[PDB]
Amino acid sequence: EVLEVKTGVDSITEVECFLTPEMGDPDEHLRGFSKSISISDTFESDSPNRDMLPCYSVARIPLPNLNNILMWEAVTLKTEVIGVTSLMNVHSNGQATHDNGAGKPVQGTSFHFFSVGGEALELQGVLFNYRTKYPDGTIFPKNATVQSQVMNTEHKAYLDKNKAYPVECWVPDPTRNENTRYFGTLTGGENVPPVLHITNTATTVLLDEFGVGPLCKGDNLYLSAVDVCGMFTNRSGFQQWRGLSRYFKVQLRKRRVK
Amino acid sequence: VEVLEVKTGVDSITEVECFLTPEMGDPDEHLRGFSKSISISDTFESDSPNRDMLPCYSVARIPLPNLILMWEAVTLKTEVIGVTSLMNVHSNGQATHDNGAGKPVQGTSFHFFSVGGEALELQGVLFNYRTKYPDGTIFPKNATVQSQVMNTEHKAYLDKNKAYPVECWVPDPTRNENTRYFGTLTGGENVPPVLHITNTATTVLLDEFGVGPLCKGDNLYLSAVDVCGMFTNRSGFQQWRGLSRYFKVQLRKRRVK
Amino acid sequence: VEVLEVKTGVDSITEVECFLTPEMGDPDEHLRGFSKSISISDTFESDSPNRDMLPCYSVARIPLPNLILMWEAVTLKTEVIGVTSLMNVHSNGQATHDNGAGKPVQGTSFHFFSVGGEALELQGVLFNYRTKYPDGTIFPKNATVQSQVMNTEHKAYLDKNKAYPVECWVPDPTRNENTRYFGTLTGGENVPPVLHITNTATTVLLDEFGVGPLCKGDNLYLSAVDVCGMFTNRSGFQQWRGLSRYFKVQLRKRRVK
Amino acid sequence: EVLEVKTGVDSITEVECFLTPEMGDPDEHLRGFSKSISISDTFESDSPNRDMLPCYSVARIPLPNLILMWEAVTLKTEVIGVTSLMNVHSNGQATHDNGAGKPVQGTSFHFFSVGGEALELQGVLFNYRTKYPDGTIFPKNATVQSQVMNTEHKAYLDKNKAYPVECWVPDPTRNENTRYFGTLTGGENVPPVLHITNTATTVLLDEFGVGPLCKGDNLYLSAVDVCGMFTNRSGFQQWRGLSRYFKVQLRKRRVK
Amino acid sequence: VEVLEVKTGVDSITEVECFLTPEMGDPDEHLRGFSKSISISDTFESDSPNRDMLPCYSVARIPLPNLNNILMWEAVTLKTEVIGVTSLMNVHSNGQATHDNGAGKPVQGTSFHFFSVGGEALELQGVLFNYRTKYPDGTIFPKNATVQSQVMNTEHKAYLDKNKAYPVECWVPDPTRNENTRYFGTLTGGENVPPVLHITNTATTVLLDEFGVGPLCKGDNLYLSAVDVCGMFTNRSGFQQWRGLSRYFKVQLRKRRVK
Ligand SMILES: CC(=O)N[C@@H]1[C@@H](O)[C@H](O[C@@H]2O[C@H](CO[C@]3(C(=O)O)C[C@H](O)[C@@H](NC(C)=O)[C@H]([C@H](O)[C@H](O)CO)O3)[C@H](O)[C@H](O)[C@H]2O)[C@@H](CO)O[C@H]1O
Repeated sequence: EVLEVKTGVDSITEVECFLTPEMGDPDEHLRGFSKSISISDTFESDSPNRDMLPCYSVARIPLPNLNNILMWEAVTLKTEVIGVTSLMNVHSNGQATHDNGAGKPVQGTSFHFFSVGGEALELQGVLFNYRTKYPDGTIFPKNATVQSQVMNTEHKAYLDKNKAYPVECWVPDPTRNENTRYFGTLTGGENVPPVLHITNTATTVLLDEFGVGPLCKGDNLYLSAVDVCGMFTNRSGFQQWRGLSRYFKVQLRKRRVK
Repeated sequence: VEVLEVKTGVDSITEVECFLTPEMGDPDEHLRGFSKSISISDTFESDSPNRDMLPCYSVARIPLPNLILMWEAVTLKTEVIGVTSLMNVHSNGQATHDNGAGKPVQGTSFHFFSVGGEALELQGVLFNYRTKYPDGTIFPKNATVQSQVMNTEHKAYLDKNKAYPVECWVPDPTRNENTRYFGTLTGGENVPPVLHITNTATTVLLDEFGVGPLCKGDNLYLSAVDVCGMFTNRSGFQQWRGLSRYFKVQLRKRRVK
Repeated sequence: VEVLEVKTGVDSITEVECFLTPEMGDPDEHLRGFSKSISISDTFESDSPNRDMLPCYSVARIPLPNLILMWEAVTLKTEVIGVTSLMNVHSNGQATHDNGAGKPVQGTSFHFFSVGGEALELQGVLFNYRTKYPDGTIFPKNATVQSQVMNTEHKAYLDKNKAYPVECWVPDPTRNENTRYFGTLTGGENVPPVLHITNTATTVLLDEFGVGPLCKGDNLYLSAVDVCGMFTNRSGFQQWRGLSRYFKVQLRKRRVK
Repeated sequence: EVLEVKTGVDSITEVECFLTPEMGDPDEHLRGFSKSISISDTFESDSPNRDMLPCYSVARIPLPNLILMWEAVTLKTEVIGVTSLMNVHSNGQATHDNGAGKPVQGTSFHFFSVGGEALELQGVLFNYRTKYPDGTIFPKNATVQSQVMNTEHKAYLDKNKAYPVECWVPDPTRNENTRYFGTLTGGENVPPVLHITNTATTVLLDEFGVGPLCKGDNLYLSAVDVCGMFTNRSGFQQWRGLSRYFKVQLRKRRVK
Repeated sequence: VEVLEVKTGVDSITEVECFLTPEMGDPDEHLRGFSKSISISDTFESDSPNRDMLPCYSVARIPLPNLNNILMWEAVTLKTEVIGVTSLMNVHSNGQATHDNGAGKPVQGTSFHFFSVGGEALELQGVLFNYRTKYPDGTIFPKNATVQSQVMNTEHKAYLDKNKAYPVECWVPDPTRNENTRYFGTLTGGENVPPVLHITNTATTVLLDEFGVGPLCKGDNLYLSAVDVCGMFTNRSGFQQWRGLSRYFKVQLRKRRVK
């Protein structure tokens, strides 16, 4: 039960940070990239390596202790993808688009996703191929059945660990997440162009239809993201996912609850 | 029905929340959510699709708490479930070029949902009136060449799962007064899927008189199609790929005469 | 006419609901909704399309209850009927690559509709003024080279079905005071059809003075074109494919002097 | 000094007309097309022929003789003949074996303006060493700076079939007494997207509630509607343009 | 800075109007507005771009009427426009024919369109596609790069305080700073991406923040920044060059008292 907002100078606070992408980081020079993608011979034999799998990013940000029951209420978000212009590097071991041409820029399938919540993002598992063998060191839908290719309600989890939950197996659970606001776009196809807007003049309001934002349990704010921008194609044609960091600025206020 | 006032009080509202699985054809025990690979007849006359190559409309009839009062559907939140699964470009796909990743799901899509107080009303329209639709499907009967544009004989209710093929039926715009429907067809073999997800978006189901669908016999009807595109295998064979759809509907008690 | 007050009361409103079938050329008894395969002239000057290769504007004139009072058209709901039929990619199509599904309908599209209290007024514009338009169609006569850009002699009324070729005529923006019209041409050979359906969208037909089309002689005129794109067969021959359009119009009685 | 609007029966008027495109008109049969486009052998030798260069269209429309001035308040406009681009049977290049002709497509520029005096132009050159042909009005004394901004290149759109589209844009440092709108969509496979309706009005009033004030009782209308390129059987490409409809409502306004 | 009332009166508003020229690299005396042709390194380690192959941010510091009570000029509105959009219709100047007998391939592919108005220099954060890229002499670039610089390294902070210097590909606006600037940009990537460029003199952007305050011009200087890489020009032989265009700015300012 939600009561009144506290006012006064001490009543507001602000969280500011960035979440780095977790694309797989196949070697010490390739932070922000995945391993080159290879294709299994069959559905049965799909067995991606961990460094080939982009994962959800998450940060748990402690807020000023509030231990009347008060909670921090997240009200507004400003967010931005950081380093969008890095994708103009078309002179770095890329594949020429045509004889004597510049390198093929990063493109193809993208997923841009962010959420703000008063607890961990709740996830539902959905598998493209239920017979995929997910690698050690990732957290993936377990006891998969063919029904996992459409909906298996056993696959419930919390986004509670960084570089662990592969993007391709998990989505926000729309049956839960009442105390989180999430937003995402998947743009598919191998040739889709990245379209990335930046400005410091856009704010998202996080209040629901009753004027209540995410309420931070135990004084923690949960920020989550995925920004798979597309694939980089190298000179020999191997393709790697490329990700970028996401900025978050969230304003919170103190709210009394019963 | 003459529509009178809304009931208030804590008992006066209820909520339905569920998901509808897609019915893309399910050609074997490992391929739920996919169709059979798509083949092409040599002529219009010989068009004879397998049942498991034809995606169908999904429908769920949701019983509501027993109630002259009727449940009125006011708001919908909906969402395609599992959008990220289409990032699996490593599973038996066709490389886009030498050493490349697999071609992702792409091509013709149909995304559709409806909320109604009775079954969705369908009108039959055939691409090719001589198509032979297979046993187990419910399809436009006594088809003529006029069925390729409009034959008013082809009326039906979406009253059964895995039955009504997507390609030969649409919502009947001459009926459906007690239903709200929304759909988009995006055609072309290279169309990129564009799938948005959020829990912050609500659709209001009220018509221009402030009246939502009224649930006859205390049943709410949900229907959906989410054909996302085609998956292309190593050999170039293509299968429709679908995803489940979440519905959350809020309803209120309304008195009627 | 001075336009005076709207009449109220039970008798004072009416509704029209119908569908217009597309007129794409209909080359044989099995191919309603399709044009003949398109062939290309050997030279610019020898362009001579056959009648069954030329999509035409559709038009219906709808009698209203007999009534100075005039029926005033206030709102429109409209929808393309049978959007899902374009998922038939298994019927005499051209494979998009080896073992692939059929190339779906795509390419140049024109979706157009109008509602008026008299016939839609047309202005003729020709791609090529030396085109020989075929007998049985109504086309810009006495064409000159100016007809490729603007020849004000080419005026007509859309007063006949299966007659006015889409490629020759557009709504005349210098006239049509008593009609509301809306169209989109999307050109290019691979453009993807994007077709939205819903029963929740209404267009208001009133002008800036709050006045809708006034139906002369108690007739309402509906017009449409819905060339969705081209179908490509196995051998690569291409034909226009069209679909029917639904109209629901609400009208009220208006007094006039 | 703008004062009040005059009301009453006599105080409004309306202009209605069509501007034809000026695409180059390479022969007596080819009104609305350019000459087939050829490509120079090098950058320094770029020398387009006149009939290969689309130009800005302009009409100066006399208004009822009137201190009062006609003030332009609203505009309805659209491209005339959009359906003509469905002719894919007229000696085009087949998209594939047995296919229909390739439709008009590729780079487009759609532009219109309404002003109480001639549109003011600023010159910018893709390649300052382009020799523009006799019979066109082009930026003079071009330098390498003309490729980005050379403020010497100022002109008025005061003549039809004369100012090449590729050389000139509206001058954003001027045109206080004009409203202009344009979109360039570039790329050889760009599909035309053309909307028509008689239900859309553009308001021409500025933030102070004042529209273009017509000097000398003349209204200036300008347009470009390069819809794309038509590809002939043999691969040669010509710009194709279409006419634009204008309807402008004007009201009498007192001025000091 | 405690922001107080706006001054009114005839002498209390002013206007700045100008154009920023693009800085694409200018590889020779005939190629203002173009980059050098793009070449591709065989490894990430060996990426060493020449200066004239690297587009850079444009910046102008515009002196305002002197105000030295403390008054500061406050930027309130912006009109802006890319100048010369129609130049991209030159498909006849030694381009690569799209097909036999066809016109020249128009400028297309990756674009970045960006503008900012601030009361002090735009603040930048460095991000690198490839941390081992060696940026050339005469450019100002992220120093002491590490592999973390490919995603976020907070050491890479700078001010856009010099023209023809800050390469577009390694710097973005720093979202943790820029309180006294309003910035807007769009990256559209992909080699076949069609330029879509709108021009009009009827559009205005309001520069006021959620509290009604616009950029306050420190030292009576207005900072304008821009990038307008429109795509690439492909010549006959297939070599590709970036092509940019100038940007118009008209900014209205008012006098604002501060404590
Ligand atoms: C009947 C036919 O299309 N024949 C082809 C020849 O045209 C072609 O030889 C080229 O012809 C050129 C001039 O002819 C055209 C053209 O550019 O192709 C013919 C077009 O139909 C015509 N288009 C229109 C709308 O009128 C076009 C136009 O008038 C001008 O381009 C205006 O600039 O002219 C020219 O002489 C070339 O040098 C010549 O190669 C041959 C070989 O490609 O194939 C024939 O089948």
